[PDB]
Amino acid sequence: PRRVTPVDKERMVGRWKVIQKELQKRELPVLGTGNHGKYVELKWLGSK
Amino acid sequence: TVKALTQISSAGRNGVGAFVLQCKKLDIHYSDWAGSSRGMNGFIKSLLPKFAAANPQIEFVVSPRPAKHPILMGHYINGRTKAICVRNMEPLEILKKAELLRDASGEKPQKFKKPVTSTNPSVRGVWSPYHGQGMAV
Amino acid sequence: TERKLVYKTGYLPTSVKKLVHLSRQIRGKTVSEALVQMQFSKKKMAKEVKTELLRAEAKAIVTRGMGLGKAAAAAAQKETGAEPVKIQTKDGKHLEIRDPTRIYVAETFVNKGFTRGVELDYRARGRVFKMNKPTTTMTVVLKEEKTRIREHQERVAKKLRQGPWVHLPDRPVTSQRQFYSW
Amino acid sequence: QSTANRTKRMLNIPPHESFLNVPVEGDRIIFNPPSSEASVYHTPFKFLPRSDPRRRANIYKLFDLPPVLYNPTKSYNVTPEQVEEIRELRAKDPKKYSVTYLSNKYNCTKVFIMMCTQAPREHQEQHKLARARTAENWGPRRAAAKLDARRRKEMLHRGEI
Amino acid sequence: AAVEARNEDWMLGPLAPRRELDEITLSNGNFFGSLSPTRALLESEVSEE
Amino acid sequence: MSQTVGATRLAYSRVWHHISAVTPHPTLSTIKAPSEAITPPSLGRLASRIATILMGKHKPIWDPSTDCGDYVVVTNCAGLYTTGHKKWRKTYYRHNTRPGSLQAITMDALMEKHGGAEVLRKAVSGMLPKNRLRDKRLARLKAFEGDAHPYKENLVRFGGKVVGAPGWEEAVKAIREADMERL
Amino acid sequence: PSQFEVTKDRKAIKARQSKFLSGEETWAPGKVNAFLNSKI
Amino acid sequence: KQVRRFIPGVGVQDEVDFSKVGAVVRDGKRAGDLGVRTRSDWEVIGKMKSVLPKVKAL
Amino acid sequence: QPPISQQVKELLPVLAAQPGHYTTIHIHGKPYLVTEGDTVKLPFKMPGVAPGDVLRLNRASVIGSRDLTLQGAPYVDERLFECRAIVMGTESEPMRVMIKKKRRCRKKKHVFSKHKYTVLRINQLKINDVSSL
Amino acid sequence: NDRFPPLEPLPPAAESLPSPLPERALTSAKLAALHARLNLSPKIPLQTLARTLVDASADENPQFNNANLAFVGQTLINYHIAEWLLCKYPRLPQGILFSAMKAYAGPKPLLQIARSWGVDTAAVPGGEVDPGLLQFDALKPGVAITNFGYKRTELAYLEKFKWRRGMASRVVLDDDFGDVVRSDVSYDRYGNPDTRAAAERAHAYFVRAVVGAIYAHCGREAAKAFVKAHIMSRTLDIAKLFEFKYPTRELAALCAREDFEPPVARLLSETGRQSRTPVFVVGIYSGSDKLGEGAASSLDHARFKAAMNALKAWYLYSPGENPRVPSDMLEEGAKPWTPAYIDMGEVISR
RNA sequence: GAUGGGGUAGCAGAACGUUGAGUGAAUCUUAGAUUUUUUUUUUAUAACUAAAUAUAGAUGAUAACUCAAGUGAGAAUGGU
Ligand SMILES: [Mg+2]
Ligand SMILES: [Mg+2]
Ligand SMILES: [Mg+2]
Ligand SMILES: [Mg+2]
Ligand SMILES: [Mg+2]
Repeated sequence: PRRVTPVDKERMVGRWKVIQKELQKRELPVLGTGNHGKYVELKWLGSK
Repeated sequence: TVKALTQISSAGRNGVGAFVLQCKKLDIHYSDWAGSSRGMNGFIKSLLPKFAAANPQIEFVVSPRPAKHPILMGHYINGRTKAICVRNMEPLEILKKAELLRDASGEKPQKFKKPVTSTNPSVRGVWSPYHGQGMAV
Repeated sequence: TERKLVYKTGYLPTSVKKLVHLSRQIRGKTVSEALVQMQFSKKKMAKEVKTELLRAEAKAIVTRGMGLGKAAAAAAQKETGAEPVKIQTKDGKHLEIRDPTRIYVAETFVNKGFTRGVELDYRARGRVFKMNKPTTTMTVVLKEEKTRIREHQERVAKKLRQGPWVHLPDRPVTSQRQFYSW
Repeated sequence: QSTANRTKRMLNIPPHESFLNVPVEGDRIIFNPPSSEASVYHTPFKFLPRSDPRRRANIYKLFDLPPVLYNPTKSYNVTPEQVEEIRELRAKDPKKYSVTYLSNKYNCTKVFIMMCTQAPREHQEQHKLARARTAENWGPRRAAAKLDARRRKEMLHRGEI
Repeated sequence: AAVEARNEDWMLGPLAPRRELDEITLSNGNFFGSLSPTRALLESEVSEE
Repeated sequence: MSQTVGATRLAYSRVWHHISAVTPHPTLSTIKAPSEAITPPSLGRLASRIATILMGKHKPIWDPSTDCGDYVVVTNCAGLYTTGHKKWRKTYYRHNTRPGSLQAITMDALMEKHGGAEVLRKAVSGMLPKNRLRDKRLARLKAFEGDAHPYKENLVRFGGKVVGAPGWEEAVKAIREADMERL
Repeated sequence: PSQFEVTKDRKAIKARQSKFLSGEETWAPGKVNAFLNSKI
Repeated sequence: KQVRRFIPGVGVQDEVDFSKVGAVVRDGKRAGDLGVRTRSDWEVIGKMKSVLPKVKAL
Repeated sequence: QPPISQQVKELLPVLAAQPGHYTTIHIHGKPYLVTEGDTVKLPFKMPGVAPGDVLRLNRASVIGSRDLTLQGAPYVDERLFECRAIVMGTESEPMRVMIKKKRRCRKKKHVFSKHKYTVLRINQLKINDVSSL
Repeated sequence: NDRFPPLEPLPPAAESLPSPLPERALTSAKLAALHARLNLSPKIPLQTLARTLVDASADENPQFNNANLAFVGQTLINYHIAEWLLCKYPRLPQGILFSAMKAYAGPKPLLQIARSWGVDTAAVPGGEVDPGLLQFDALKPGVAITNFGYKRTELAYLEKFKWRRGMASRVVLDDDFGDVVRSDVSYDRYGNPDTRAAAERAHAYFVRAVVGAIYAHCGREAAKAFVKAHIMSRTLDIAKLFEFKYPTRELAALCAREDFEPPVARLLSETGRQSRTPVFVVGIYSGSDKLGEGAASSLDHARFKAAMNALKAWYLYSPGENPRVPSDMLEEGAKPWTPAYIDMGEVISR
């Protein structure tokens, strides 16, 4: 019904369940950008 | 004493004894919004059902792909793929392209050089000047 | 497994066609050999290539940790009476490596930087031409002798893999015809 | 040439004269022994079992010998009692009673003297080292030519030459 | 520079260079892992908007 | 493609052929009767035949790019047969681009300095393709003035009988009759 | 480059060179080049 | 011999062997009418857990 | 049908008994020297065939072995041999561009050609026994 | 999440199972294609073709895996390939009879047969992967298939101290191909030479299982035809599996055993003697008959090559290209069986 | 089992591409939009598959149809 993403293919092959553990073991954002925040070095200098 | 070499294996000849269609999968990506996918939607509703019934040895996967042209990506046994963009093509033009992937193989296109390709030795051995009636200059 | 340092020298007051010959002279030599060839070279830039080649070595030892096994490697030769390694560079020069950590000039090239200035040349008939003052840089890639011992073993293995020379080779007949000619 | 078709014509070689004599108004089987080396699957009539019905006169019949190169003769000049002397002398003084000396004394092949006797290990290791010191005197150009001679001999027995 | 420094640690592994002991970057004159007074104090005058 | 699959070792080997410039040749002679009037192969008619062997064009696997030629040992080149007054009226020329340095020499005067072998090398050299294989092929033509040559052991044989020998044909037919005793 | 006044950054990298070569200090891989989560 | 082909304007053509001789073309709006094995036919084949080949045939 | 020659009926068993055999099939008049297992790449797109179709070839010009060779005047009789092939599909070539141009004329006309080819596979080549015929 | 619903509806307790459930095979498009690609009879359901892909490394239970299916299939392949090789080449030495068997039904060719069927492997075994993928675990080498061979008591001393192993004993102790018997997890690694063997071993067990699945459902004759179509149809030049040691001594012993007159090497034709690349064509004659022929660049090499060709012609004797097989009698009533040629053995020479 | 097939001056027909505009307050994008490259496939002045590098939620990109032109350059001792 929807677009097959690189995540869907890994799930079919079986790799995905292994990627979640490693990424979670290293505290990485499985399916997301995280909570770190955007780049704010040029913004603090007044970049337009 | 005759010692056996353990580094030579047999080679397969597809077609001799049993034939295996190289095309093993066919992806059919369409779009509900793109205008170039209007014909692909017609091929999926009228010509794909029966074309998929006559080829039971091919795995068909119909999935959407918005913001992208429609493509017919076929996967072959050799590991290579062939994707054909069918933008602005009528349904009967999609079927002529789908049959191109079915008949085709993963091998790359090559210029016509020699008709026959053989791997078995010559029934009449290769010419040798020492196995004939001699030649007098 | 192999250490490497890419060092880009400062802006030298010369051209590419002049410094190109001082970079091909130190290519392949050791840092000690090249520093002795720049000390006794009549070229004015040989003094700038010696200072920059000393800075590159100061970074290779601190940042990359190169050439820090002389005392340990020297023992295996005199303490155990071992035989040094005999290799052959890509050009065919035979070397005897007693210290695999010895730093050498693996790669080197020269680039042209900004224009130092512009000088006006006043010729006859009231003609004026601009003379561009050049300014070029040099980039040296330092590596240890472990890289040459590997590149040599690969060349040897590639030769022993090409098979021996056979007297009667089985050359192919690259022409097909739908009949027998013999 | 300019096109691939024109090249094929310039590089043409006509078929054998036997194929040009095509029959007319009928089919026939002609005898065309090719001027080529036959494979190993054409078993000679001497290796075919007596039961194999395929044994048959030459196809030609249905429609001195060349020079000698190697004809060895086996000789047995060493008696059982003489083999013991060869084993005592070899183990007594392997340097003086070499296999060449014993080969000439008893009129035998050098290989045979080694079949019934073997020098002591301390002497054999001395022989290998002798040939190992001679190999270090070879340069890169000769050491590579002697290695090919050993690789061509192995390839020959593997069916690759 | 962090895009090029992160790829080397992943590849070099136990041979990662000690950048803190390196010289200064002549492009700006800053040491490794150090800002500049103009950027650490934000003393750069900005527009009215 | 099966025709080429096999061992092409012997198809590309260099065969050492032999011909005498004095032996009558019924095929390369213009006089074919009576038997006693048959002459040897003329200079140009002998060179035309040799050039075909040096090019390997007598082989069913000939290719102009592959150097599949053979050797040809020519003997008795001192008695090179020529018609008319070629020996004394034919001229060979030379020039080294310096005006006035035109060197001319007749066939007989050229056969006194370098013998008859040099006259046959010029005839064969002109009949070969003018390309980078011309010097390799022409080097495989070993011409001698008399009956002696260092290749009396290289000449192709068949059962111990050198080709062109009195009884070389009989030795060939005897080896083929033995090859028919197999499936 | 041979006439540039040596700054404090070049005076410090030369003292380290004499410490590693002599054997006083032992070289170790950097740990502040980048802050990765893998830490390998 | 021919394999099962789909004719655009005539429907699915079943395989035919001229050596043993039959061009039958089945058309319809349901998979069962085409004459091919559908998912329903594959489930009844899996539920026939009692079928077993003859002892001598094994 | 026309009876087979007596000379062919006495030598065919010797031909079919040797190790290897070859044949020169004729597709639309053009010859192709093939053997059992060879892959023929026809220089045209055979119309009305799909991968997996079996073709029975019946126009053989020469059928022979190492020593012997059977030759039919127009063609070898069909009752003597049985050669079959299987369609391995279709193959294409890389698009080649021909530029038709004349000196001192800027117009460059392009011709784009990309031909398809049918690939066969000789899976059977045997000589029949004519003891009954 | 809400925006990306699961494409394959599966229960929550699915990622923990060793392999997908049987009913999962009835909703995968890869099996339906693989079943029809091999032209398997409809008597083989999709649940059986799914069990032939679950290697023992993916499932430990005696069921749900491919252990017992591959064994029954290995017996048929090893059997139909053996009797066919003895009827086609009844004089093949025992050493080469193993390399020929391993060249046809070994892990190498079977790996190519599995790939020629379009079988894609799974990353890691789990209940989420579709049943149409060959699923195994290359990290666990503890998997093994019961073999009729026995373990050698001197195996420990065989590999360490280089003890001798006779060829005649391999028929009882060694395996079918002559080899000796019994010779959390982190995926932050690379491929190993052992994993390559485990992956190749998994593909071989699949092709063997398919012959076992056809045997249990379609019968015996159906399995023989399958093996006779995919495995026996492959090509192999047995002449290149030969490696001779002192062939001249063996040829002299062969003639001596068959009572033929001593072989004599004769120079049929030669050219280029005293050159860089000469050609010596010698032929070994047993009296008046020409046994073999050889053309090499050296006089000795030409005589040795002639002896090999004279031996290959003896060992490569074939009654016919398509000889009858003893298994052709247990089927429907066929013509009577005729005695086959039985070779006495290979020549053991000095 | 349709017929036809060189082309300058020149005439005629049918299309692609570029820039901006309308449908558009539309569609899509960290499950990767966009990335001047490379690669792959398709009768192909074009688009497409994949890969590598970087990282955007809109001052981003975009099919299809239509509208308007500062719309297509190996050639002007052309200009910068
Ligand atoms: Mg003035
Ligand atoms: Mg025309
Ligand atoms: Mg990019
Ligand atoms: Mg504008
Ligand atoms: Mg211009």
